[PDB]
Amino acid sequence: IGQTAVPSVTQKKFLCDRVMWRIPFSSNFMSMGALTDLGQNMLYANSAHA
Amino acid sequence: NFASLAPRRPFMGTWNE
Repeated sequence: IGQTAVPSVTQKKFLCDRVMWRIPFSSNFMSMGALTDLGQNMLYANSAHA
Repeated sequence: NFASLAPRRPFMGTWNE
């Protein structure tokens, strides 16, 4: 700071403490019900996917 | 969502008959 300020670089980060990352198994990431559409799309064909 | 559901009178009341 001031008129004598040295050249500088900016550093960026975040913290997100008590949270858990989430990825809903839903055709779009909204929660539209407890039983998601992808959770009830492929009860048609067996599936068994790895 | 972490799954969470339940089934949901000033003027007296008890009347199962």
